[PDB]
Amino acid sequence: LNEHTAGDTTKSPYTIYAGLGFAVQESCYYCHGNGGKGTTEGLIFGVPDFTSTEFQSSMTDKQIIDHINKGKGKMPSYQGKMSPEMIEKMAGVVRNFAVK
Amino acid sequence: AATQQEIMKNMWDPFQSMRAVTGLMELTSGQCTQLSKDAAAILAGVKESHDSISVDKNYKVLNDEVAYHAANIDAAAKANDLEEVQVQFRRMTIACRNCHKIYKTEQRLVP
Ligand code: HEC
Ligand code: HEC
Repeated sequence: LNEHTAGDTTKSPYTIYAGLGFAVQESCYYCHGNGGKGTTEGLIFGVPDFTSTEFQSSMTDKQIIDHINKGKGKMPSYQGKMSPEMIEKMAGVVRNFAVK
Repeated sequence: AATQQEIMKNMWDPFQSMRAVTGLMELTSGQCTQLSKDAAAILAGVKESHDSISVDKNYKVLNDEVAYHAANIDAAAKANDLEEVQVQFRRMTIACRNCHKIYKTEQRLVP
């Protein structure tokens, strides 16, 4: 993965995760907030815990990219809603919640 | 070792000091000076968090993006470029909010 380097918030994956250009119920933080552990609403849909080493070892880097693109159930699809380059930056955000 | 809330208050006071001057037309040296002092305070906040508050890698990079804009505000105050001070303050405000929304999602927080 090409990890994102800190920079201008207008180009940042965190501004997108925080809902820029999305309705609230399609913003990553609405379901995967609380530092990646999941929110009340997210948990009701069954979000995993991004901070859990157990969860992180259940997926490869490529599977993270593929599942953000395609969605699955209550997890919306994001292909066409952000660039392939932003999705890859986003896979790094997902990975980073488990890094101390 | 500072706490999270303490660091947050250490950034809040210069933040509002910064905010009060972004909508001016002015170039007062004492104001340009207060701006660079406020920017240095906010930067010290991110460096102090790194030194003492370990959470995860995203937490750290989010602080870096606050620091990115804070340093740009310092650079723009020095060049007496207040259009740029304004734009960088707006983007720094987004950087504060990104972390708030991601790590304290179910609570309303300033800015
Ligand atoms: C609630 C409406 C959600 C929003 C907004 C986002 N996600 Fe999600 N995510 C959600 C659920 C219920 C699940 C589990 C899906 C399942 O049943 O398996 C997920 C899962 C993921 C995963 C892991 C891959 C997977 O389990 O299929 C990733 C990497 C992920 N989600 C990323 C992600 C991103 C990047 C989002 C913002 C663009 C995002 N999710 C929003 C629920 C919801
Ligand atoms: C994550 C890396 C953060 C960044 C960047 C900023 N803040 Fe923050 N802040 C963060 C958290 C997790 C919390 C909740 C802490 C808690 O007490 O539960 C906060 C809170 C604040 C507060 C209010 C704290 C209080 O007095 O109760 C303020 C005033 C605040 N944050 C200000 C602030 C500003 C101005 C920032 C950008 C310059 C900023 N924070 C960035 C985490 C993070």
